[PDB]
Amino acid sequence: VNASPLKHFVTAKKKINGIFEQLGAYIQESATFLEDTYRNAELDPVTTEEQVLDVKGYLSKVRGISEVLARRHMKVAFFGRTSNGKSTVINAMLWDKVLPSGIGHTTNCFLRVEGTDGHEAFLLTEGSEEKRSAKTVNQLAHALHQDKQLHAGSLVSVMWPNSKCPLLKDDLVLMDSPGIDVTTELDSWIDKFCLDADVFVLVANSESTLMQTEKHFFHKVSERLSRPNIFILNNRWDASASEPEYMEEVRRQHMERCTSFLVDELGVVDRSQAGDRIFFVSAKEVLNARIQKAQGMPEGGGALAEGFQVRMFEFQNFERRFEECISQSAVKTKFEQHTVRAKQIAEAVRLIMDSLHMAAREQQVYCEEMREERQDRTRENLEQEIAAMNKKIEVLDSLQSKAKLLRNKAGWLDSELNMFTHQYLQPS
Ligand SMILES: Nc1nc2c(ncn2[C@@H]2O[C@H](COP(=O)(O)OP(=O)(O)O)[C@@H](O)[C@H]2O)c(=O)[nH]1
Repeated sequence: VNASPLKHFVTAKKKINGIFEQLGAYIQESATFLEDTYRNAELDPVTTEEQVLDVKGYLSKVRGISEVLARRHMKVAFFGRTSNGKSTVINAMLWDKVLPSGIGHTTNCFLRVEGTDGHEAFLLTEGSEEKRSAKTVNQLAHALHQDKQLHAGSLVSVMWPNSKCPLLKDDLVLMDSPGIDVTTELDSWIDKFCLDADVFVLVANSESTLMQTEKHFFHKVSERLSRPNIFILNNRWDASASEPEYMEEVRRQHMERCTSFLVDELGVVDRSQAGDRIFFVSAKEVLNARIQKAQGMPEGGGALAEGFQVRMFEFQNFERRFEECISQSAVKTKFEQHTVRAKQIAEAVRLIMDSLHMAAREQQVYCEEMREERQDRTRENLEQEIAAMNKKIEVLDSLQSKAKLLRNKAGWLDSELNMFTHQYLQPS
């Protein structure tokens, strides 16, 4: 978790999935015990049909939740005016040209990059549900054009091999968006694609300023989400090297504008945190440097202007703050409610087990007093009637002991869930 913060999410996901398997086993064991106890015709009922059916229903519910928990992931979504550099930023983070991001190109739809354990990339168009190959980035871009049905509300998933990008292997999904100016029905974008985003990145043009259409979208994000994690990349900052008489003053103005936006307008970060959310970068520099590095050549070959390493460190600082943020936030956001659910379900089963225990114990006490009163009713058959009473007392004592043991197992699950909560669900 010190090496790559995203392993925090990977490890949390493994742990809570494993707890849910143990919970399923426990509920299964309990259901079998209840069902056998309900069927016992040698005793007055110590359980009800409602308890049997409730516990079976909890098993069904827990197996459904396991299916959801297995698919949970971190999601970062990128927004900004066309040609600010969104696709280049994504490609830079993935160390490769995954999404089309060249000159003369515009992406008209949402693109969603997700890892696959497969050996080849491929495309999945949502809604239409067809699968196409994407062995090169020109082949992908060819596929987005020949699909005339794609519009600003469409989404195509790019399933990219895991072995290439640790980000993707560690359960991160990256979402690219059409230019922010393409529509004003931006409510639709948030409904469809953003409510499960753990981090939002505004990729702005550092050559100009934050556009009002860009800020307006993040006003709406703040309306829909509680303290959303918002980063601002002032991209294309290599251009500033061309205007050195302005660069430091322009940086100061941009920084104050962006800080005012996040702190005083949205109120989603404090002023002392703003330096960890706003960065001045050249995504094209980073991408080309990493492509060179990946192929075994100096990273300096990616430089577009004087000051390459300064801008590179700024992008690496962004990535570090990003991974620290998304891993901690997504673990809490994506697992807290199922953790609470698992505690409620375990408690309901514990309650049922304790009720069986009490009912058996009470019936056992009744038999023990019946046994002691036999001596006043029977002398010749006293020992046989006592021995028959003893058999029923032993069956009830066995039920009470087993029920008590299963009740106690619920406490083991609740303690595992509390330790998960302590390690992974504390607020920041
Ligand atoms: N000089 C410079 N060019 C960039 C930078 N980032 C992207 N570009 C170029 O700007 C054009 C648009 O970039 P792209 O990532 O496709 O923009 P998008 O529409 O926001 O996704 C492409 O030709 C990129 O290579 C940058 O930091 N500096």
